[PDB]
Amino acid sequence: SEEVYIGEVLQTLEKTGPGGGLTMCQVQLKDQKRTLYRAIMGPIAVGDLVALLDCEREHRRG
Amino acid sequence: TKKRSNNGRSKKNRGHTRCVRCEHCSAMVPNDKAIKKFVVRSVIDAASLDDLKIATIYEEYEVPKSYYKLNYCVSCAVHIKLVRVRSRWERKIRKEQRVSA
Amino acid sequence: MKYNVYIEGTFSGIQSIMVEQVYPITIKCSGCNLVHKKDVILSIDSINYTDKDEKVNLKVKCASCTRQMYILIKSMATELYEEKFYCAKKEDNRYLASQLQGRGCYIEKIKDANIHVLSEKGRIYPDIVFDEGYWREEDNMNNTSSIEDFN
Amino acid sequence: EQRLNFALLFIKATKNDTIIHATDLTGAETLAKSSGGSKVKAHRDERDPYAAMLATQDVAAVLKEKGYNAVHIKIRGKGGNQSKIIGPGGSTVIRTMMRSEFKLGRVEDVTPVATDSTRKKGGRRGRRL
Amino acid sequence: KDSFLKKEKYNLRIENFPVREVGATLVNKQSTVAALEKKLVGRVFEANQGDITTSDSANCYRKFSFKIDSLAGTNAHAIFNGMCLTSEKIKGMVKRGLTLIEGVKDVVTKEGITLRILTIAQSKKEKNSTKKTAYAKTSVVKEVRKNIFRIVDNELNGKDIEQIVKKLQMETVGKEIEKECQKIIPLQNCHVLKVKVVKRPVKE
RNA sequence: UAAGGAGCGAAGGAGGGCUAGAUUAUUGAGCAGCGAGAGGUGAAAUUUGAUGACCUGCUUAGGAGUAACAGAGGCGAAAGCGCUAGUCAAGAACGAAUCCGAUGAUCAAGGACGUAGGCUGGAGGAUCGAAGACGAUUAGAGACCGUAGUAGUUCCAGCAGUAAACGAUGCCUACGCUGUUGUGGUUAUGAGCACGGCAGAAGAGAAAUCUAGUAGGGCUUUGGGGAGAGUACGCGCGCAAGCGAUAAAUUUAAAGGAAAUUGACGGAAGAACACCACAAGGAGUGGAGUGUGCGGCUUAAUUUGACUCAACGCGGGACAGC
Ligand SMILES: [Zn+2]
Repeated sequence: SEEVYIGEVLQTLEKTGPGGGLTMCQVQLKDQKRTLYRAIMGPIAVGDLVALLDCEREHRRG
Repeated sequence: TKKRSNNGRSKKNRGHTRCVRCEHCSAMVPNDKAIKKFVVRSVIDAASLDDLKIATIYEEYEVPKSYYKLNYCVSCAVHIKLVRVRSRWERKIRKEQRVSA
Repeated sequence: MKYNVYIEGTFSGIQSIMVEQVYPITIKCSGCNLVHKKDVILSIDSINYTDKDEKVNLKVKCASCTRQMYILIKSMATELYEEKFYCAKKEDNRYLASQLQGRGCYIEKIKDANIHVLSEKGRIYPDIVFDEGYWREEDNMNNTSSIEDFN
Repeated sequence: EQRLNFALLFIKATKNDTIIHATDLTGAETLAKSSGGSKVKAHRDERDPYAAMLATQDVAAVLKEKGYNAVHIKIRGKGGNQSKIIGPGGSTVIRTMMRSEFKLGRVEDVTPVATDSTRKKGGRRGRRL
Repeated sequence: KDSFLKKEKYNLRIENFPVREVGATLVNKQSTVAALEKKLVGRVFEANQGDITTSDSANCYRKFSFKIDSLAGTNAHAIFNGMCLTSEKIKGMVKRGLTLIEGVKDVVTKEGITLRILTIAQSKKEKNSTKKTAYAKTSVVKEVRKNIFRIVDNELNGKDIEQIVKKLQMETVGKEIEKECQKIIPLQNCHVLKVKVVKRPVKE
């Protein structure tokens, strides 16, 4: 079923993964206090909006 | 020719010392010569703490840690890259390494 | 992993079944569980080596996890007919053609095998083709050779 | 609503294999049991995080049938005079049990340490490779 | 043939704690009370102090052990069988640059049970001091250990089990040791580490 | 006497012998639960399991060991010594207005101790494991790896006498720069005495470095270019294994002799870089027929160079004659 959370990217940190495909990012959710750390794989600009399937799964390494 | 002033070991003012066994190959190595490594590892991985917060029955929970001291012989320490070959002036520098997790 | 290649069916008028030790196979990597994108030809005459100099009939690198996969054919043939054809070993109601030994992979499917029949009258039928699991031939002396329910 | 009906879960995690085994609180009655080697084919995969995860699901299913809801976890490596680090796979059994519905009680490391010990295998030189 | 269907649950009950009932155990169904006694009696379980009390979440470092003793209807009654600190506590306590002090002693209850007790303490580094280590001299360690034994003898010897269990709950022995031995040297982490039942008297 | 021995006071240490106890762990048996695999590796096979393994309970029986704390920390003549109480002798250092008075240094001969492995007799036998036997790998493995397995590994009474028994630096006794950090006593609290570690300096040395500075202080061991040779004959010890001590003939211009310098090499380690590298993306080649070059075979002749990148529509090599 189509659960979704929309989150705003505030910072990018590190090019990451084999071949440097991913970017570590900090994201704040739009309607909750939660702020997460996540890896994202496309090109990303600060102030982008991204759609998450989970509000909890995290990349603690930051 | 003599490569190190301390013969590569920490024994002074003694005849003989206890042996210990290498973690990687079980070889005997003298305690005062063995390469030592300290570990403090959480029982639960960082990628699960966000599930733990909804799984636990308690109001708050502190994850248990696990503690280890590991010993290595020269060959294993070099091969596993705990230590590396260094230049004639670098050999003399002594500094404490980090505790692993 | 070890896999025995049996030829199963109802055999009439057949002295021996002979099998080309050339198998089009589907392989799955035992590391990442991904199926290889194409079938691979496993042949007894293909000579390859592991990274430890062991002879194998197939060496394939998994495209996803880069792991090496190896397969060796052990012919279970009791004899070579005309020095060319591997006579499958008769076992009760079936024929044991070969044993495939996989390392780093699973064999998921054998697609086809080229089969030759030696009749009880000493006639060879090369490269027999099954229609819906059936094969039948008659000689000039009205002797029938047949395979039914081929698997 | 319902009270928490608890079982014990024991986990062994070596370099070679992983064993998972549920019991009553007394340890004297067995409810369900599995291993990494039960589900996988190749011998090199019996320690695999994946094989551990498959094997955990079967155990979780049988417990849900027998009507259990909550679990205490006691986890170990081989110990004695051998290796005393928890092997790969051990920490994926626990995360899997949490994706299934089960409530987690308490976790404890119960590896058998020796105050001093009998002589280890391998001779004075050790394995050469 | 689903043998699981043919099993009887019984509830475990305990005494001298705030929580009376702690769980339930299975057995195959049997015809004769003598068989059920021989099957259930002799079993053992363990419980964390934090589960059998209402208490500060800090007190989770200790476990109590109980042995099944008697059957009445739905209920099995169980008796005190020992105490133990959790592995995380023992391993986390030891630190480099300090001395450990350790002791073993045997005591007798008024009920006739004999108990063996293990005890631990650690030296402490004083403030306004600049030396890297705070080891204790070997002769001084013998003074502390001598004192510990008279404290344990005074607190626990010739008492009832109902009295012992509450002393263990409230951690009175640790507290007494830190008070009494401060004159010899400063100490920290004083605890009863393990309690083990050695002999139970032949009784009916 | 900042020479020695005897003695007094308070204290310190894994120094040694004996007596009585201890928390776990590894194996083995008994019984109970469960119903299919366990073990081992880089990857696998020997091997073991429905006579119920593995894993989880409760009982027991043995014989070793003292984890973490634990260190450029302590003790001992060296070899060596790490759980807790009690007991028995002697020693080192320190404090100080105790006693005797040259009793001392070093040492052929002679005597006592000496890790481990070995030997003679008794006790015992958990774990580990020479020999021996298998499974794999290899051209071959008798080896390395895995399964298993005996003498030994432990104790008491003895024999033996060797180690890279090394800080590769003899023992007493002197004269000698600074800073820092330990251990045990004592203190006018300023410091000392004994036993150490570390970092410079100055001198020294072929250098590396410094137990190596200064010097006709005393006494013992010991070397004299490589080899043959720590071998032969004789002798002394030992149950044996062997050990101690020690030659000639013959050969040869240097000696894998010492340390330091530059290259070449390695199956090392560490940083960098690049679609003629890769990762994420496009078009193909490898399969068919034909065109063309290379090897092989044939022929009277099928003329010939070139072989990893950096040989093979390459030798301006599309040959009817040229
Ligand atoms: Zn090693």
